[PDB]
Amino acid sequence: TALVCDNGSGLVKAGFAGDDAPRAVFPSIVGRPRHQGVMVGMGQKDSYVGDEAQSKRGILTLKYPIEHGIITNWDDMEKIWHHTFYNELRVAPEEHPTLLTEAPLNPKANREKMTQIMFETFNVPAMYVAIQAVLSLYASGRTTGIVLDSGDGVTHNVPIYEGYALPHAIMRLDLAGRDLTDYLMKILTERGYSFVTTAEREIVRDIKEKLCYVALDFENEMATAASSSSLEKSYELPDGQVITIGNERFRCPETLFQPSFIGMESAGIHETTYNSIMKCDIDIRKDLYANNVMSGGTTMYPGIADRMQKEITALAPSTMKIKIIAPPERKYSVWIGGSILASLSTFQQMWITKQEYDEAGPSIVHRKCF
Amino acid sequence: TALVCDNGSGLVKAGFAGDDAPRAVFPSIVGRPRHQGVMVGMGQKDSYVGDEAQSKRGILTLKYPIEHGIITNWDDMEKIWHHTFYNELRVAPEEHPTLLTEAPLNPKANREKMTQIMFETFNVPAMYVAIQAVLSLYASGRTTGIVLDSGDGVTHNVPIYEGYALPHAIMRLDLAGRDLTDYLMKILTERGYSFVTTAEREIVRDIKEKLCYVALDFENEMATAASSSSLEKSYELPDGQVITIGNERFRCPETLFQPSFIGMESAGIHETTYNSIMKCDIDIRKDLYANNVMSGGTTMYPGIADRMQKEITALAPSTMKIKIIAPPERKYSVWIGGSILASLSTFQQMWITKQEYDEAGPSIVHRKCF
Amino acid sequence: MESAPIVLDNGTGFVKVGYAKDNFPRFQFPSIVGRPILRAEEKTGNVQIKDVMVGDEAEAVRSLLQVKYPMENGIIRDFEEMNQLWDYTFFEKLKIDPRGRKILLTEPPMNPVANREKMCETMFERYGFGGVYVAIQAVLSLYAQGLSSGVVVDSGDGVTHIVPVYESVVLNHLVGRLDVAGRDATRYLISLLLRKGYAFNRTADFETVREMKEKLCYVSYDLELDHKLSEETTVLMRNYTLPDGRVIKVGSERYECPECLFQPHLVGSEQPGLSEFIFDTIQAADVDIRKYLYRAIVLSGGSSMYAGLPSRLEKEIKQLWFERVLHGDPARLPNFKVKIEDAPRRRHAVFIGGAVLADIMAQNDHMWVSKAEWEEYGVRALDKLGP
Amino acid sequence: TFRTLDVDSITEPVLTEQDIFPIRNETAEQVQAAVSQLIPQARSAIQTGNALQGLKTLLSYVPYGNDVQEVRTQYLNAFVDVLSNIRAADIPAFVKECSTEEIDNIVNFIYRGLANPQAYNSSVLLNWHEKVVEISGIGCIVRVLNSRPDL
Ligand SMILES: Nc1ncnc2c1ncn2[C@@H]1O[C@H](COP(=O)(O)OP(=O)(O)OP(=O)(O)O)[C@@H](O)[C@H]1O
Ligand SMILES: Nc1ncnc2c1ncn2[C@@H]1O[C@H](COP(=O)(O)OP(=O)(O)O)[C@@H](O)[C@H]1O
Ligand SMILES: Nc1ncnc2c1ncn2[C@@H]1O[C@H](COP(=O)(O)OP(=O)(O)O)[C@@H](O)[C@H]1O
Ligand SMILES: [Mg+2]
Ligand SMILES: [Mg+2]
Ligand SMILES: [Mg+2]
Repeated sequence: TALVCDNGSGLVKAGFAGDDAPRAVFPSIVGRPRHQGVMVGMGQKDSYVGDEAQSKRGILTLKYPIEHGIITNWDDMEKIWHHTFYNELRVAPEEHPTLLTEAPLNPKANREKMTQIMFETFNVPAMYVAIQAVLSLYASGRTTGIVLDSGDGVTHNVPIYEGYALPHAIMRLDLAGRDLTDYLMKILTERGYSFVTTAEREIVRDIKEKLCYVALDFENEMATAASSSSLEKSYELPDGQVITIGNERFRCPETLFQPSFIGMESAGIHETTYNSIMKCDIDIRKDLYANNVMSGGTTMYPGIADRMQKEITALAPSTMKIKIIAPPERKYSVWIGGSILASLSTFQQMWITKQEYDEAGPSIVHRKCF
Repeated sequence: TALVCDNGSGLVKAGFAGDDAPRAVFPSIVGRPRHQGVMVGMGQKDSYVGDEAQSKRGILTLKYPIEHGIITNWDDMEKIWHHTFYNELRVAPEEHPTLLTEAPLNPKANREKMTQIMFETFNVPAMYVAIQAVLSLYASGRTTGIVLDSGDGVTHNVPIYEGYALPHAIMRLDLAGRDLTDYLMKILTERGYSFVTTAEREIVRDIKEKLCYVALDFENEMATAASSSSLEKSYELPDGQVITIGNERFRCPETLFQPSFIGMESAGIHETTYNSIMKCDIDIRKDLYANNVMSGGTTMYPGIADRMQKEITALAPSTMKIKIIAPPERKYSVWIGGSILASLSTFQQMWITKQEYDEAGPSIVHRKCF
Repeated sequence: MESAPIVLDNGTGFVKVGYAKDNFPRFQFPSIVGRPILRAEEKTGNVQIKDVMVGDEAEAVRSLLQVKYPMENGIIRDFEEMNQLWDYTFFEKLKIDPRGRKILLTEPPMNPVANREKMCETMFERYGFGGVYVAIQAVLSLYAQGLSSGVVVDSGDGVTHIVPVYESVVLNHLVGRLDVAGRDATRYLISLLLRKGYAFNRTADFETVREMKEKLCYVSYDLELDHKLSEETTVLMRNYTLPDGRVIKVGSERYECPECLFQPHLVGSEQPGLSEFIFDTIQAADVDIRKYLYRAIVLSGGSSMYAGLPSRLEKEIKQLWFERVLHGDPARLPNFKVKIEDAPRRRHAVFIGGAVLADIMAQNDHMWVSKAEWEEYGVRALDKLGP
Repeated sequence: TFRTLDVDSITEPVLTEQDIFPIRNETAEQVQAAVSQLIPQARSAIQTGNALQGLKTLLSYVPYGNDVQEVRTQYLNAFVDVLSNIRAADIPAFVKECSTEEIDNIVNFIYRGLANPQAYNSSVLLNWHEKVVEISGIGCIVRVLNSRPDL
């Protein structure tokens, strides 16, 4: 056996290698009680994790211990790690080799401390810690292609050719589902719906997961919404009130194609796919327009693949075929690729392990994890 | 002359462009009698507004048609606007173009109905609806700053640089003088004083305006209040009854820096201002620290600028030069700024005229106004 | 009897007293103190009146007494008379020596601090209790339900107060007082009967109209229907015989008296009534917990006991959500679930919940404020008793 | 204000009369035909001077329903016309030979007659009421109080 997880910026997902889906999947959250007053004869935790924090949330401050794919609260990550091991998977981590993940172009200390606490606090025999896009090329029978991932807190483009990564062309964008949730929270204020509390971020995230879509032609869709109510829909709040939503349900996702909507002076989602293909070498680029995969939960919107198709068709030379690849397992494909890599017939020798880590320290991880 | 009307959430302020103070300033209140027992023919009527509602308040139920910067009662807001024009300014509004004020991140229907009533009921030649915080900047003789406006119902931060606003970095908090008056009515119960009528709310607002102050260091003022009556003060009720107030003088304003005192999950005004400048780009982050403009009557407390300075300098890096810009006229700065703006030569082409309203309907306000 | 913690609901209208694990008050009696009077009234050698007479000894004999109440609106107005209630409670009701005992006391959520301070001082320095705990009355009424969430509304003689609780966290910013309760309803019944030419101005007659109200008043479910039964019919008319033997006729006053809970303007208050005070409180809670507060609106205290009050309250909250949330659209009203919890024992839910909580903390000696802790910290020893 | 909004009428639907009384197992045109066969017999029995047999035949079936007021009022016109043509000396001998169900139908339809004096002669209906209650007792009125509302 081996244990694999995407230590997600907003959604932890975890399980054993060679399973076809993660057995645990829960919010990347630690919650703490917001009010001082209690029924003194009754028990409360100091703090709460995952689905327990998410369901308790009406009395809690909710903190994500990861922001933009960077571990920001190490003291809370030890709790969500402990929750994956001792509450969700119900393992003894001292018996299992482990596979973790991170985004490319991350802080070097992030890779170090997640190496350090796994050995010194969870006692694991071994681990590895892979690039999320490099895992996401597995779970498609593939060795060449460009992978676009959008999780909760990070978007990134990674070109791969024949099993070789091209780090000159790899690039990361600090927009994903967190920023799209914040921007939905903002543009619903325009209807007079106020969402402010850390708990209300989650019901806005649920509206974003259920109601939103990418418009194929934004100016014409915006004029369709201005002329007709026929694209408006309803959501039911947890108190039983009903919320109507219209042009804001496609203005939110379109922020990937226009980052200027959140004041970000940066290139759009199609422009970063095109610019990273155009930054690849002159021959190996020639099928990336025909071999481009979407991954991570922010790529789940209806219409996003059909939008990506027309946008890179408008940018690229028409001399060659243009597609998009968008599996229904999009939101798990990072973990499915980890489940494959941790069960691959050449990989059982590849881990960082105590016999080397006990003298090299956490400075070992950069020597074989890319 | 153009009119300038500040649609204050607790206090209406009205006058003529090019004047250097409001001609009229009065409570944004409509009062109705709480008794059916009457004198026949005796100057006695279904509603009172402004200074009649305050001077008659013991026999009235008072309600503000604005809560948290949003007009919640349109039938009584039109009485307040009628009173500004025909009774306070003593003008026919159909002769004078009117500058109006609005809070950022309001419902768009608030600004639509506000342009609709002005043309469809007050017959104005032209009108405009500026965000309050840019007017407070123009009142202070500068084109760079971060404006902390704090009125009766709202407090908000607008970063602005070289005359360009940064709308992604705007912050809004539904906590100001209404919530501080509520919390003072609450904590005065601990002294044994019961204030529960909408008239006693106006007595407790006067206690708050006369005697409350911001502690420079709160837990030291708490230890000082526990040690001596030198911190305590006396207040003359309208009854001739004498009230004594102590740590309630600074526990009331501390809510502005600690919203959790009223159960509200928020950053205080220091952290809100810091996160607003920290959401602007790094070259602008050098300058707005030297230009924290304070505005509105809830920024008027004794000690607030010095403690706002000692808090914001603990969050900012130690190399920064920080200034809090807190004029003695700050109560009126959004009106004084509107009086300047409505007097500018280049502003006269950017009013909304009655002609372009008839050609477009009330949705024109979103293409003409920020 | 037992070495258990004593529990004392020293309420504004009635004292209730007993011990941890008691399923009901061991004693309950009026929180009244009497002084000897003569009043152009009946006298006999078959009784003797002492210079202070209190509780049941006063209430059975009140024609002979100047009746006074040591409490009003949930606060002690006179500690010299409250000392006479506490002497009676311990020394001749319970027949106990307080020395070194632990006692659980109760008060409403927004009192002056001087009330709790001088009450705890009295327990340590008149009676010599070894420890004290002071509990918020409405959180005890939730312990009696065996329940960890819901909005609990307690209406007694002095104050009506509301405490939202979710998942055992008490929502302290949402707690409130409606300063209308059983004494305001009794003063209003005196005012309504005065329009019919009756008079009840003697201090002994306040307990007479309290018993009349408590027997004959009810909450109208539908005001225009009770006004129709009142103005078109004689069916609401009822006779009451006073302890004098005098007979009085009462009609509309039976529904018009307790209506001051649902319409406080009838007693001169500007506050919203029960349904609108409860609705404004739940509707101020966070979106994720409003359903759990509506599904458990827990009634408590004697002024919750009027016939039809649960029915009127449930209706009037459905009706207020229909106005202020649905704006008069019927289509979603069946989906709104509210449940008033209206137990038979609910007049005593504060005592019954105090007898539960006092058992939960009986062995946890650190949970109580100690006499040894009071004598070194003074009033700062009470900072243990929540925020 | 909220006090006057009827929530009960939509949150707790009350019992209907067809929840208390079973539905009529015949269609409107089926009962209208069945009465239209009887009214000509009831009219014909007056012309032969056999108005007692006119009632005994008319009373063999009764229309009911809120969908049949036209044929219920035609049946009531025939019933009051038949009762007006029976001699007052024949009533005691006829009432004692009616079944409890025929008596229940007579006392029900004299009650429908007494409700509309501008159409129907109350003087003969009150004479029939006196004799039917004298011979069959109070319980026949108790059965009318308890009877179906669409009779
Ligand atoms: N059946 C009833 N109908 C109406 N009123 C009632 C009924 N039973 C009790 N009351 C009233 O309730 C009040 C006493 O209730 P309770 O014991 O809960 O008050 P308390 O605890 O002493 O007062 P408080 O909690 O405000 O300090 C009296 O006004 C009494 O007349
Ligand atoms: N159906 C969906 N449509 C749009 N967004 C979705 C959908 N399902 C989930 N999401 C988004 O997925 C994001 C999380 O993606 P995920 O792959 O789980 O990121 P991570 O694992 O790195 O934390 C959330 O921000 C959420 O808003
Ligand atoms: N000197 C003062 N100290 C503290 N609070 C003040 C002072 N002067 C006025 N206020 C508060 O100012 C608030 C009104 O401010 P204002 O800027 O006029 O608000 P608004 O424009 O939104 O109506 C009131 O809540 C009042 O209590
Ligand atoms: Mg992930
Ligand atoms: Mg203002
Ligand atoms: Mg009580």
